[PDB]
Amino acid sequence: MLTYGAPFNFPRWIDEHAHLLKPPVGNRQVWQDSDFIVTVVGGPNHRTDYHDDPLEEFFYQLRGNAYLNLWVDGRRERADLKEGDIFLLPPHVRHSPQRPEAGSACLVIERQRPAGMLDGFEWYCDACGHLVHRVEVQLKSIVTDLPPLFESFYASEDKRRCPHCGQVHPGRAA
Ligand SMILES: [Cu+2]
Ligand SMILES: [Fe+2]
Repeated sequence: MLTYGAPFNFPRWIDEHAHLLKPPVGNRQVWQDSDFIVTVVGGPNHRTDYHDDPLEEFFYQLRGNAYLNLWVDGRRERADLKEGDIFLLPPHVRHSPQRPEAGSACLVIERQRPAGMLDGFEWYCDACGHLVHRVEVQLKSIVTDLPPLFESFYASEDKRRCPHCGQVHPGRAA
């Protein structure tokens, strides 16, 4: 059977879910329980964590502009997602997506991670650049598995404390 239902008009679906593509929800997964995890991410949203995904992430910035803060070759770099851009991020490249614009919309496609293949989430020192804290997670569901991880980082000066220079990372807003 068509487990995932019939085709349907995507711009209309994005319009209809506009209330969810802004704070505090910010994103909406299109189909549930599929191998391909297909999400539309709105804005505005800024964040300070970097994602270490053990699989690739595809992006197609449909509306508005965004950008990814990256580590590439041990160096801080930015990949702009201008409206209309597509991009494929290889495994493990660290990214912290920034989505400044309201009414923006990006198609993001990932794969379910198999048992034993973990995601990392991590934060780096604004002053010296050293890794501050990393947590590895078996990501089964974004909505229950991820916000407590971030919240536990923001609530602890210990987790936020740079082991190189001792500066305490700011937590939620940079
Ligand atoms: Cu990611
Ligand atoms: Fe530091």
